[PDB]
Amino acid sequence: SPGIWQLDCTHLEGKVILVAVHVASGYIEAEVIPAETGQETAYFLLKLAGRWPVKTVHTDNGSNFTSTTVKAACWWAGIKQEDGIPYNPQSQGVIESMNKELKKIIGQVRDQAEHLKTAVQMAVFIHNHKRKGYSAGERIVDIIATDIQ
Amino acid sequence: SPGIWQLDCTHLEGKVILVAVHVASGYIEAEVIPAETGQETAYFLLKLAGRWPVKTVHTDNGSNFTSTTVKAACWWAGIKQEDGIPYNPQSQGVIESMNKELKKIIGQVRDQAEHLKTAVQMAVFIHNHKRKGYSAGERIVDIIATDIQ
Amino acid sequence: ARKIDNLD
Amino acid sequence: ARKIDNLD
Ligand SMILES: [Cl-]
Ligand SMILES: [Cl-]
Repeated sequence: SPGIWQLDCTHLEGKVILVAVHVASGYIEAEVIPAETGQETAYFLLKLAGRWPVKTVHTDNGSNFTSTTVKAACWWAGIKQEDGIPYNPQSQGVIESMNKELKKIIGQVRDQAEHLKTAVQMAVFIHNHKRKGYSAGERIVDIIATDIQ
Repeated sequence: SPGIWQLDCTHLEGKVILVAVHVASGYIEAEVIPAETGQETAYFLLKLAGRWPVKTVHTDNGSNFTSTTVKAACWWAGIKQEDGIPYNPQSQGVIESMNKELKKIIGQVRDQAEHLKTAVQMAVFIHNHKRKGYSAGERIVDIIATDIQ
Repeated sequence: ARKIDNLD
Repeated sequence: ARKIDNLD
């Protein structure tokens, strides 16, 4: 549980926002890329795994599951790569709702930033700090520290 | 001290590696950019602060301390922007040693990657996972969780 | 540009 | 290219 993450890919302004969700806390990291390719996905996962103890990634679609470049990054960084089949149909709803929430935040900030990448990082910041009272940023640190101890 | 970070900028291959160090743990985040500008610095700090609870950043030089764009990102993200004067002369030697270690790691991986940005992220991963015994990634999570509790 | 990422 | 970031 502390090492499980889910990839998620959503679109805005003709670009692609790639998101990794720490399943047990709801914490996220995200980036803006021109298109989702195996090479962009692989680099994003190398970055994530040098920052958090990533044990498993549920890929966002079959092409990133299949991609030998994505598998090569998961090998390099010690990540178990898995599919993202929603055996719990609850997952489908959680992702869709998260995407709708991020797009709403992005719209509320969009005019403070010239570039979409700035607005997406402002939305990562707001989502991780939001108290729902603990934040997702507090939950992920508590969960992993509990696991280290 | 759980919220205190230090910026650091080093050069390799005609490019700039910008690094944020969590001073109490030694944990790092890093990116490759073509040149250090206040806009690039500001974006990097906005990314960092959406991911960890950044209270204070000691800037790496006077230009990023002065930069109104860097101050605007520190305002947006709720960061106190401070100078990086090594009133403790130990700071100066710790950064130099860190940069030398990162460059050594980058050379040990350099030939597994086409692009420098991949080698830099492999070096972040190796640095943060290295047990010295706990890793910097373990220390930063323990420090902040202890603070939250 | 009167934006956070472009103060001009 | 036989590299982790460029398998070709
Ligand atoms: Cl695409
Ligand atoms: Cl420069």
